Amino acid sequence: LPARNKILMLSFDLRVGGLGPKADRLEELVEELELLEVGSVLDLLV
Amino acid sequence: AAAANLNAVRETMDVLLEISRILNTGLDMETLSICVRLCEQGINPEALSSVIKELRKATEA
Amino acid sequence: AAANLNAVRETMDVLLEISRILNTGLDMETLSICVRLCEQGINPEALSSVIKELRKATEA
Amino acid sequence: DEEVAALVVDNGSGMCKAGFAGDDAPRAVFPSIVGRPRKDSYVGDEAQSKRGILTLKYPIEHGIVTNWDDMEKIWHHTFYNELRVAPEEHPVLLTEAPLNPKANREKMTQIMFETFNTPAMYVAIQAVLSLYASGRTTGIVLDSGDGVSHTVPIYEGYALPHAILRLDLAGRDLTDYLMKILTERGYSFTTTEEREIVRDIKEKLCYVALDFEQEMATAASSSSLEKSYELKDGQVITIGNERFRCPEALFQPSFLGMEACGIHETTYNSIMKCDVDIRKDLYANTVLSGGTTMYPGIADRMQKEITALAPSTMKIKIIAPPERKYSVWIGGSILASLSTFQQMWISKQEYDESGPSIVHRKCF
Amino acid sequence: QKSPNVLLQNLCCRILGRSEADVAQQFQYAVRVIGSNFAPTVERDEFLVAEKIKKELIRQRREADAALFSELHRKLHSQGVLKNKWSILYLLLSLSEDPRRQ
Repeated sequence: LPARNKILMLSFDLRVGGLGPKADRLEELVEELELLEVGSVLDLLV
Repeated sequence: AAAANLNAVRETMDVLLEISRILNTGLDMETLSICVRLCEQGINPEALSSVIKELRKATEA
Repeated sequence: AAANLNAVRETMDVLLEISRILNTGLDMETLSICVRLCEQGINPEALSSVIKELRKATEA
Repeated sequence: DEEVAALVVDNGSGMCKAGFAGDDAPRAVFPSIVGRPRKDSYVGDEAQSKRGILTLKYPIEHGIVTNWDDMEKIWHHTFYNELRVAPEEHPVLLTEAPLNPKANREKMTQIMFETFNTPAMYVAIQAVLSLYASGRTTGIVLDSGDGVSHTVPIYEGYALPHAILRLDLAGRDLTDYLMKILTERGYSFTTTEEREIVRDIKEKLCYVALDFEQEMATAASSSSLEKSYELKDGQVITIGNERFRCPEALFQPSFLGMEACGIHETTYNSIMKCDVDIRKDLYANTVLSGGTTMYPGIADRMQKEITALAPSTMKIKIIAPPERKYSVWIGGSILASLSTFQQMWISKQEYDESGPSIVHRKCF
Repeated sequence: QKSPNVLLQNLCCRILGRSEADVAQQFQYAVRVIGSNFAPTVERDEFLVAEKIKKELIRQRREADAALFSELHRKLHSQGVLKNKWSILYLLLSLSEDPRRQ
């Protein structure tokens, strides 16, 4: 899957947990950036 | 404008640090600096992930 | 396990029959995703709106 | 090293590089020549220093060995004099050029299992090892050493020899054409001392631009790149134009009398003999190698020409190692380092029971 | 694909007849709204939903189906849907349309 898809999927979880615009801020930060680095960050959840 | 490009790349790297803190992946600015400098045109990320995890599993000793 | 496969096919078929009685427009596979999602406590009012709004976006 | 110390040995055209695995670089670099009476026998520095009244022999000149006795003597003087080690107690992984002859490998294996009687060894391609050092198991590595050149494609690691591009151009013709142009302009670059001086000047002061027209007009209009050198000996000649034409001979071969394809064009033909599913991937993870990659800025021009050559779909993403000089050596340091890689090298027992030709099966 | 988010990608990609990664811009639409609400605030009772679809069905000149629906409503009750009966069926209603535009 491309990088943008695997960020939103992660973002949804936080919202179910209760983390909200801390998960939208993530949407805007990614959007502001618009490289494969995020894909590495994705693999490293923790 | 090389100094302006230096502040701009520092800004991109600061954006990636903030994301790395939100995901809570345990990476530091200098370690993020080495990892970004490596994958920029080098190794595929999905392998670097297990390499960092293995390096961190070894330092457990 | 064969009885499990017949149970699901029997009930998905019944659910498709109601879908045509209400004339909702969902085909079998979209109904398959929809029940699989709503099966985990999804607020079904929220999902209904999402499906309506994408069906209106795909109009172009 | 929980096990005993490992070894790596690359017998190159201009020098031999030996060392222990995992080290920063080849632990020792010596010359590839033996000295005999024309002291009776010596290796490396002593022979070249006493090359006034003695004979020198080249064990590896153009990637192809000249003598087997000189080969065993170079290996023994690397193991015994360069590092002061015992070969019977050390495993060593050796290199190979593009598509070497099977009988040469048979002789080398018999030598390594008989003259040294070590525990285990391995012998494989060189550019494949350098790619194994470039972390990208897939790509094209263009290696031109001192006596041979090749653009080696590697797809999934096992190189496609049908697309291996062989080029008979190296640093010998480089220094020779540089000396010829210097003497034609009027300088004294003919003699052996002048040969060493011209080679040193080509290594240090020579230049590499992106194109011939722009740098040529720039040097023709003024003398910016013209830098003055006054050595300890006192000799002082400065030419900006000659340092700019020395590297361009890779793109404009008829400057030095060459009828072969250009470097970028060599890689183009290599991709042309390559497959489709691997085409863009190879155009995406190609690396620079060969000591001749010591030219600053030349890698940028190579990448520009590579972006111009192929279609717009893929890109040029070339790995330009500033460790390219020891690029081959570093390669082995990675491979022999791995623990699972320990199964890859072949031992002395099978080589003794089934002959040395089993190295064709075991060392794929 | 069991996990909730994964499903929507597939749901989105077929509802929106396009490619896997291409639809993300609109795909982003759902992520926010579905996340907004997970734990329903309306209590559980199938009968109300059942009573609704008969009434809706009856004022549309289609009244046999007021019991055909009933016959189906027990058929599923015979098999196992794990107490999501109210949530599914309810969905199927709110996406309704009398065949005539009227």
